[PDB]
Amino acid sequence: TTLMLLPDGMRRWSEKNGVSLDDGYAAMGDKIIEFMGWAKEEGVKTLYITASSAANHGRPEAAVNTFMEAFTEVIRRCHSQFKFDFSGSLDLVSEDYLTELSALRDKSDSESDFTLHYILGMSLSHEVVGIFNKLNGKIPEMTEEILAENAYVPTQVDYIIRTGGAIRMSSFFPLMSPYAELHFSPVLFPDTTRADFDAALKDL
Amino acid sequence: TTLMLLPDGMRRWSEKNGVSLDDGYAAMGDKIIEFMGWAKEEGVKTLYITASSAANHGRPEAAVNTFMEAFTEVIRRCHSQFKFDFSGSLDLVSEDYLTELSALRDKSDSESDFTLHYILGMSLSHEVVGIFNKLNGKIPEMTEEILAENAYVPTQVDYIIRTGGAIRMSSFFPLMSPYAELHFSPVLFPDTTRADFDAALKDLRAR
Repeated sequence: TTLMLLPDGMRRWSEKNGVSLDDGYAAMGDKIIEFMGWAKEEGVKTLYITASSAANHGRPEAAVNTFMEAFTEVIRRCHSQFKFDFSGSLDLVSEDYLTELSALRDKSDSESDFTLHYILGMSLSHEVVGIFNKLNGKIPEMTEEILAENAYVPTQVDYIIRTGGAIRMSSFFPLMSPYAELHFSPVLFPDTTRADFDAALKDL
Repeated sequence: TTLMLLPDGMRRWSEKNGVSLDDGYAAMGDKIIEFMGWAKEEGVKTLYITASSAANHGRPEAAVNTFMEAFTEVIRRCHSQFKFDFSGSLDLVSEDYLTELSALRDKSDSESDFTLHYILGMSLSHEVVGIFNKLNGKIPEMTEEILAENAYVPTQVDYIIRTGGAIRMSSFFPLMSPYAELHFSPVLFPDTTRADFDAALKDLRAR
């Protein structure tokens, strides 16, 4: 099975705990690793994390770097513990981060039982517009299987967990996984315990 | 407030009532009209109903027919109360039904403040594959404005109501409406009451 995580609520968390937004994302960083561990402990093979929506990259580069850094620093630490890849609207990321995450991808465990995959710049519009502008004129007929091999999410998602209390998919719907089960948790992702995570998987 | 409804739970409904599938669909239609009305004095102006997925049109002809029939029968008796239109993977719909449903929008009240729009054969993969094949090699660059002109859902969706109790979008996610608020009601759609409707509308007008 494969699982997609929508880690949300890190700003609210920071304000709740009277801490800085950078510390909020640091808290997020820690639990992605801890969350990854739980995933390994219940049979997940691929864990997608929506690192960013396309619109989050239209913010000033200051605020964009802080979340790009916390997501990249997770990989800097445990890139031996899994196979790591990224995808998404990479034309909105900065050379600095695609170079470093390309680096960390080749470095990581090329034959583990587990892969951690970041989606960046997620937006269905962007995803589809991009795919079109890059196949346009080069193919006779577009098929589904060609669409699957170009979508931002290359596999089929079995389960999607969205934290932070919003009951909406935002820019993060996986274009080729219609049947994904949705689970919405009101807890801010830095406060996520395994109690709500096992609670999430008690859904059949 | 433009609203999309995903009417689900009619097959299950017929069992609870010991009736046949067609009656389940029959009651679905009856509620649509009744639901429509609530939507209309509740301030929604455009109401999308996910009539069918692309997968539902691979079913046996008789089965397709029965739900197609039931869906367009609502249109037949209520088309003067609203503006009707349809879209989706129409290449999957039968010739005869297209014709009729094209007929009924023309006879629909074009100067009405309310639009009831059926989405048929809905599936993002099918939607995107079709749009690409329509525009492959005939346009310079694709923009997001152009994609919206070609999406199955032409306006942006504010609220999505899914009955039938399943908590997933299935093939019904509206491609250009990311920020649509989602509401899942466990009520099987034929027994959806007005109370039910009201519940969902606050919950969604509170987020």
